[PDB]
Amino acid sequence: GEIYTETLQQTYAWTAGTNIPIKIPRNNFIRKIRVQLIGSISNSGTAAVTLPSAPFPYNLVQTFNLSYEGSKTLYSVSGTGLGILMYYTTKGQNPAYPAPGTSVPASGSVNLNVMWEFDLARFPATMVQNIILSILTGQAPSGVSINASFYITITYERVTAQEILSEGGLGADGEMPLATVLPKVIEIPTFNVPASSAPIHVAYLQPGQIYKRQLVYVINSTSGINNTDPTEYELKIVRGVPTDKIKVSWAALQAENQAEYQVAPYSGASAIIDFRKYFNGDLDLTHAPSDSIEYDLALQNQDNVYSLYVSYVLPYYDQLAALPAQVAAIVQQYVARQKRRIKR
Amino acid sequence: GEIYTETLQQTYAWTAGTNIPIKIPRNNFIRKIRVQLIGSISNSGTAAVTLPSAPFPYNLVQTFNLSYEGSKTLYSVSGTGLGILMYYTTKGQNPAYPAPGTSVPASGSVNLNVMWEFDLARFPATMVQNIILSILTGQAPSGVSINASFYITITYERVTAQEILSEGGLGADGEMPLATVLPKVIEIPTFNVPASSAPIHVAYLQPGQIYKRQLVYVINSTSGINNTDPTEYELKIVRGVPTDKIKVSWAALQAENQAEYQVAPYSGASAIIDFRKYFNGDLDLTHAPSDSIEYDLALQNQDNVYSLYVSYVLPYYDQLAALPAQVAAIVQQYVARQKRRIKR
Amino acid sequence: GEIYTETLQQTYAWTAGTNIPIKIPRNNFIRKIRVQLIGSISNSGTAAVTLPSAPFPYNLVQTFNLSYEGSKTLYSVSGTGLGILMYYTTKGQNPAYPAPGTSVPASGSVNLNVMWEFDLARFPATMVQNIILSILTGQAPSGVSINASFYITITYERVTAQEILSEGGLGADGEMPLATVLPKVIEIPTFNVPASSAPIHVAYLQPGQIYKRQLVYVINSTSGINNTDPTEYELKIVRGVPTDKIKVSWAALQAENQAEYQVAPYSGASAIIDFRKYFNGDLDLTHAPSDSIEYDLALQNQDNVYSLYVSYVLPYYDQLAALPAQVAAIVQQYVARQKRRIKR
Amino acid sequence: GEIYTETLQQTYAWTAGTNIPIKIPRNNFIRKIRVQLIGSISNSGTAAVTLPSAPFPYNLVQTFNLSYEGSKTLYSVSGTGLGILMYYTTKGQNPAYPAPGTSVPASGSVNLNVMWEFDLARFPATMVQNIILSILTGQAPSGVSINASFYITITYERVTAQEILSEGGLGADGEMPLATVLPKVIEIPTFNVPASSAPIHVAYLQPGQIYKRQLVYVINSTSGINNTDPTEYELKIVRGVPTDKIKVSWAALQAENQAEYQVAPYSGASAIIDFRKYFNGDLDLTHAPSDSIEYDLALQNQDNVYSLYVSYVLPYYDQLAALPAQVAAIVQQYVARQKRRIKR
Repeated sequence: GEIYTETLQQTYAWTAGTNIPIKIPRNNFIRKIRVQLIGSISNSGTAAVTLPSAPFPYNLVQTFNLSYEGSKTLYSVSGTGLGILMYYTTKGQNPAYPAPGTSVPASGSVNLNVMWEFDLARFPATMVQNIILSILTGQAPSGVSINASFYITITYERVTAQEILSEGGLGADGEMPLATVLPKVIEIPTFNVPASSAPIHVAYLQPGQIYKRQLVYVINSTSGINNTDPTEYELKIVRGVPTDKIKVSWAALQAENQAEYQVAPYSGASAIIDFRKYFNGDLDLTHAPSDSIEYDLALQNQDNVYSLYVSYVLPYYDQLAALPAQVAAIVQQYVARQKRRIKR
Repeated sequence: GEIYTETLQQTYAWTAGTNIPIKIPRNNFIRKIRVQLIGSISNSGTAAVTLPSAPFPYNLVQTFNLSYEGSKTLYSVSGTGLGILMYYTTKGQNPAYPAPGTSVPASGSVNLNVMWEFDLARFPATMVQNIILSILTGQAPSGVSINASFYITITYERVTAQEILSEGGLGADGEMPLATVLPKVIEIPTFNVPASSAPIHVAYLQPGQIYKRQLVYVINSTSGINNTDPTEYELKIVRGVPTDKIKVSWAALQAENQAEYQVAPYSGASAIIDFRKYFNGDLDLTHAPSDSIEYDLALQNQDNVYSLYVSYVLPYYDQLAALPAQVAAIVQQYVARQKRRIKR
Repeated sequence: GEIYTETLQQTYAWTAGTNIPIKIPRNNFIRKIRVQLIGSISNSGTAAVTLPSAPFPYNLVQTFNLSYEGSKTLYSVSGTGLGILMYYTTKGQNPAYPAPGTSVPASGSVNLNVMWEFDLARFPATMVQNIILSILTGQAPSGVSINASFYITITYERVTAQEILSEGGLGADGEMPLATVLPKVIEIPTFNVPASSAPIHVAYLQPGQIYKRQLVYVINSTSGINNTDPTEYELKIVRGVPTDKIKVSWAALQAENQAEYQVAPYSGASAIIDFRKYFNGDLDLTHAPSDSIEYDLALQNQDNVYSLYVSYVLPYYDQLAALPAQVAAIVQQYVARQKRRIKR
Repeated sequence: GEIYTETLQQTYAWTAGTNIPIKIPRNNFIRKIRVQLIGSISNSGTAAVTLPSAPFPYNLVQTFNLSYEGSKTLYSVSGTGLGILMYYTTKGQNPAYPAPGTSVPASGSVNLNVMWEFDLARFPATMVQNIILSILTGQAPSGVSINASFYITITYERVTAQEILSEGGLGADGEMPLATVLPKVIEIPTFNVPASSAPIHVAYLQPGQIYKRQLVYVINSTSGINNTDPTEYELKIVRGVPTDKIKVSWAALQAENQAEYQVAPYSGASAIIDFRKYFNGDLDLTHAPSDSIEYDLALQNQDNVYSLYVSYVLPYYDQLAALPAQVAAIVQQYVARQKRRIKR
């Protein structure tokens, strides 16, 4: 329909270690929600204080949580998570000032401007209840004080009752259009994946969703996100004959990110795997049995591996499959378009 | 047909405050004309002179004016205008040396190299008369002397009589092919829009053309184009019930430029708005009544807002619309292809 | 089918002035082979040794040569040749550490990590014999020691007997699928093309292949690949009345690469010319008489011009040409996807 | 068919920390591949160097990797893993010299002869691609130099077109015979399972294969594989009513190994548990939901537990099951004979 964007006038002060819940008005359908930490980082101290390095400024917002009906979660990532995903999908052109390690002049200040983006394809926001984007802010860097707020810029698409019927009307239970593609950008952290030379099992992909891409990055206790432990990444199909979709070295995985995202690696410890290139189309596990696909890591030291998934669920995935080759042909073309809308 | 490029033998020495008219050879159809200010900026003074900042080097060519038959205007922009349009549509990768604020070694020189690009879709240059690209150069920066020349690089497409018939022949009056798409990159400056917090009316888009994207940027008398006054942008459909395709804050408008153009903002005072994302396809006002869509600005101080539009006209827009669903399907496939060629 | 990638467990020590033949397992078809010179460059000298500039680190690998059956050559490029091709086709983001001229702390070391990528579209590796990528390493920079190895990362595509029939079965002689698209990335160097201001004949493209793009770069004996001699590039069709597909100035050619590849010129002496933009689609010389297309260069001085071509041959180009308008329609669509898969 | 065995001429020099990939000729089907590190261990030093103790010599080949098409893994164990498994299934009669702790006469030498055996039942090696056995050797014992090579002894069974039909023809997709029994000897290591008196959770058996027996052994950082921490092993069915198939004390588990394998314990830290004796026939988890059977360990100190499983998968496990009681009776007879072939 008629996509259109506006900023919500009511803003929110960034206070350290707080949960600032945001109401996202449900005017029409929602295509994407941008969030911005905009202000400055002030040093009132006598000596020029150097800002923490990556993931900062990103981690100033410890975690993100966009959900509707207080129960259904569309997003659950940390600013460090969604922030890094942002760093890739945009050739590292995503707003994040100041850069890691920048100095706040002694008794002067710097500029704060960071952004995140939750792509909800074409979320039927008028048919659901309470789209509350809860931002659980992190910690103010040491020596400086964050003096910014958040600006929610929402993208609506004026889907009409008519147009909705033109893609298969409503779902089975009629709560969203049949061709709904709810984004499920979750991030599941794993702790203490041990040091090894041969990639050891890290975690399984749980079924119940179609995976578009996976962002993995390790966290050393010393170097934070700036280490080089991840050496050997590996996506293993465990169910049945043991088969390997990926058995690529870390350097080489960051290599495909050079050609793929045309951008420098975000840190020595991060990378991205697009399922459409290792499978045919997106890696679907809507109906695959549990613990059938796991991803491994050969880590130099023993740390924590964070895995962010840009996956999505089809709330009527069955009626889409049980649709006539006649109708399914048109509906699938809508679902196909929506699945690509949820990039970042 | 057979696109092919060559630089014109004839160059033009850049002199300050001069109008240099360039004749553009009419060999085949014209797809794109590049201009290059190439030479050096010399400092003969005892101390190293720092070059003026943005819009420099761009403003070295105060204005551009590409038109045919001396009466029909295809382009009418400023170097600062088209330069910023160039800075965005090319991921800020467009040649522009030296950068703003560069030092010309004391009794030495730096390198000059700036570029502009007028996309004429597939302009029927063999069918019109006198394609004259008039560059009214601006002022040589203070303390240094511009020592460059212009290089016109033209892209012809070997469209043949046969191929022309293959798109709906010629127009009603037979002056260009029916599926012609003349680029109308005009730039309309507005003066003294007063300071406000609520977007106050700046100017209307007058009808008679299809709008593709609009490049808006303000000019402070003090910081020039390096201010942060533009704070609130707004595209209001005034005719009928008032409606808002855009009511996004400035920060957020530059935000969409981050994800959109994958390039840092040209200055705190610029941005670009794509109508295709706020409408369905391009924002057409070929026949819409006047003063029906205006764009607002909430300015920190009171300044000058320059608006460069990348729009295009269909010289037989009615024969394309008054054509059989039979031919219209095919002719439409050509105009549809061409309009997209005029990006920059 | 099902693309899947892995690194070969077996690596190769980078030694100065050696030929290291590599075996590429023929598991499925091969989509692309990445090679990484990963290690470090240690300086054991008392004072910090600054590494040679461009083309380094790329030239650490003097030449590459991937071919099958000891007789059929898919690649014939130098590390400096393929290296710049990599620098362009990836927005200059391809791994290449340390940068030219980086200093190795005195009795300390730096990081070595360089990459190349041979795109074989969907090379029928299971139907050929001996896919051997011979890497003939070059010379260790003066004063420092290269402490790296090569990592062969292969991308196989699970093309099945089934799917193969689905694109036109096998060739005439049945040695590859009818829709095979062999990449022929060769590099032809010329010596002492004299200093001239008017583009002088440098070399013809010998027929027998479809050229996709050509990477030209000059080498001054003094400044190496960091000179600015190439000033005038020109693609002349010599058979018949001479014609000019290109007569663009060097500045302007790198200019088209800025907008093209969104990255600064690799050095003043390099550029890339896409045949797709100077003709309709690719420049085919499968059947053109030899000496019918040459490219010229007006060099400031007299040096050596290296011309790397990313062209491809269709081993059954005639059956693709003598196929029914029926089948030709589908087989064409496969070759079309494949020809573009070989970008870099 | 006609089982027949031959040694491959091509040997492989054992070098420390190298990966040596072996191609296994794909002549007929493959029944078993034996590997032998045969040579000597030389001491050129003045004092006679005592060879490291167990797992040496086994760990001279740090890891093994037999897989086909480079992606589907048949084996994935360590020289210490497969070596210990070999140590049991052959009444400790498997060639393994010198014994742990043997002295290499001062400036003289000893005899090296170690062996492994990968049982592939009757693997359809001619219908697959690239059976590559990758041996990533370990480190030369300290003070001595391993002077050996590997000898690949493969046992083919000449299965004919007819015979294949006599067991149910081909699979669903016809890529192996219906009665195929792919060995799945994997080894999943667990790190830092804590010291406890009560068997603490060590790891779950993931579904997707039928388990024959599992080789568990602990690795102390001090005593290596020569400790006595595992005291209480325990096989717990977690799904359903919590049930214990095994709750045997370590001494006694090594006890069943006395009667079972008629061989002294490989070390105080190892054992084998045959599922066939705690279930009726094999422990199958081709279809049980995951995390339904885990095995526990009460370790004296806190160490590393490696679990080598000798399991096997039936790539057409469903058609064997969906076969008529008539055909199934015969097909089951082949699969039944195949499964018992893969002992070690």
